[PDB]
Amino acid sequence: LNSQDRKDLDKFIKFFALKTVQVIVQARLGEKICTRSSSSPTGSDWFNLAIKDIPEVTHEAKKALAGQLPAVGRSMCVEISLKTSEGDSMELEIWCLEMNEKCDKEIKVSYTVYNRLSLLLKSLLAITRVTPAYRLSRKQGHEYVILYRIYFGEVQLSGLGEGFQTVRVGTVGTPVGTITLSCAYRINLA
Amino acid sequence: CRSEVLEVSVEGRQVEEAMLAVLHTVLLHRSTGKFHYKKEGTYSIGTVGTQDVDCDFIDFTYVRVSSEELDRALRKVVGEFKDALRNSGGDGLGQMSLEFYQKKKSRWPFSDECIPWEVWTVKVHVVERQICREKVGEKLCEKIINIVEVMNRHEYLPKMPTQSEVDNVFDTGLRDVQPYLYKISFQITD
Amino acid sequence: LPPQVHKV
Repeated sequence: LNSQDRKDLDKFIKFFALKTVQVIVQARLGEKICTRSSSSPTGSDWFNLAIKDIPEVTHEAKKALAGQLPAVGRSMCVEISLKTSEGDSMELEIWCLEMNEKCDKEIKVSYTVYNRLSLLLKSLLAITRVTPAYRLSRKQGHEYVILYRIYFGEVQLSGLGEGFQTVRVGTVGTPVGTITLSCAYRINLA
Repeated sequence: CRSEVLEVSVEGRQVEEAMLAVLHTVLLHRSTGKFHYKKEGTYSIGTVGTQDVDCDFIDFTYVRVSSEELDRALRKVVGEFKDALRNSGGDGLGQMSLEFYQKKKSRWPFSDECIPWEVWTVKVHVVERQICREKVGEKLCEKIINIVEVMNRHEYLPKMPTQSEVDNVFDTGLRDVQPYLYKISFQITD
Repeated sequence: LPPQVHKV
């Protein structure tokens, strides 16, 4: 429960949440994402991953968080929806970044929490390409588009249809709680 | 040393793309930025970029690290796998395996000991073509989800090395990405 | 800004 470890864990978590939004939204824009690797330490690439930030998304993500971090009862959710040219909307995905009360006492925030979050981000990248909404998002732009919303609070799972699936992207244990990242997605594309 | 087994049934034209999807997803998790050491136990990390890859023979996209050197290498062994399959002329039974290992340094005249800590094994059954393009894509979606779930079980990772140990943990020969030491081989069981 | 260096 050390102080310098607390300020660093909060910064790690905050930036992990911000990058989680960016990864999810960029996976639903309709374009392939191809970023560059560099041997040289850029000094500003969070979790050592080449994630170019979209400013609008960063602003929208900060407004939902409002200077707060995930905690028990306060989860960050990215909602992904389909909107037709005629105005119909169908919910596709709910990504939830949660933190629970379960603590990991012997875990080093200095680099072990950092590197596990970096791994979780990488799992997020892979998973966003293989859920049913990815193909829909790549084909978007004419009869429909893909919209997104960022809630911060209680997780509500309505709107995905009976029989929706949930995939756990992964978990990171920390001295103040365990981060869990998952996706609940609709399979009845009606 | 933990071992993970994947099985997949594909058409002959789909063998190469299905193996790269799996190997690249695994390696996406099992690599980091290139280390640049300042002191013995002090270093900084480069940045990993990623690429989306649409398959030509499977209706499927996967994320890979953006490194032509690493992609060319995986293509080489997978192509030999396919040559052995096409030359086998059996029922279409074969497998590739990817093993991550550390090195213990040895004294003259012996070679360093290679201690594997993770092996991934992918079994293939080669087996109208229209419905297969989608069924294999859905199956591949399962494998990547499966791979991610194994990843975050957090079974064991090598201790992060000092400058003197860095070549017993990581493959530092690539220009832009730094994978854990690994070996790929294959077998034909037709 | 992220951690600039990692100590082992």
